[PDB]
Amino acid sequence: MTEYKLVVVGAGGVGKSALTIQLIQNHFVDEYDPTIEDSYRKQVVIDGETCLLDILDTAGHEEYSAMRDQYMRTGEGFLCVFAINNTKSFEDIHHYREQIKRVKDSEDVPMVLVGNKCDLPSRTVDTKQAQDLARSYGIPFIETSAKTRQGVDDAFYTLVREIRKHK
Ligand SMILES: Nc1nc2c(ncn2[C@@H]2O[C@H](COP(=O)(O)OP(=O)(O)NP(=O)(O)O)[C@@H](O)[C@H]2O)c(=O)[nH]1
Ligand SMILES: [Mg+2]
Repeated sequence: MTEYKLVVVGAGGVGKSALTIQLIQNHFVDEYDPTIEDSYRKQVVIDGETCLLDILDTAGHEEYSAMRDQYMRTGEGFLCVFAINNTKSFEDIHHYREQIKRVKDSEDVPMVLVGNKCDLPSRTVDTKQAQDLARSYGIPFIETSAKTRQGVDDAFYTLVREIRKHK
């Protein structure tokens, strides 16, 4: 079986853990438990191909680290997550994309742009804004909610398809 090393990045509080736990456990976590570094595993069938997803869930609030660069470098593909109700998180996406391109030593890294918390009424970032950004990067955009489960499977599955397209 083919294995894919996925990493979930994005600012603090955006729902990185909630998305992963939703994928793995079919459970919504309402509590905020800040992450340092957690790893998960799941077998799935995508486009009729079985695979083993290893998912690295990261800290949103983390300064410079060689250790961070180290675990990031193992990544084949990256979910770049912002919250649609959090404008700074969305502006932060640049930082993450630059960080990824640095550590991977490449301009062509499988990535998906994920706009989470779409269930909240507090939208500050428009879809068109996120679509325009993704397009500029040449990557997909998916809207998600870790609460309703909208787009969750699709975010990860799409990342895998992006990985496949790359190789
Ligand atoms: N309504 C709603 N709340 C969400 C959604 N995703 C996450 N949350 C909430 O947002 C808070 C932070 O989520 P969490 O997954 O812990 O964020 P994180 O990005 O992993 N943070 P960190 O970088 O600190 O580990 C939690 O209270 C969680 O329930 C969503 O789609 N909808
Ligand atoms: Mg987390």
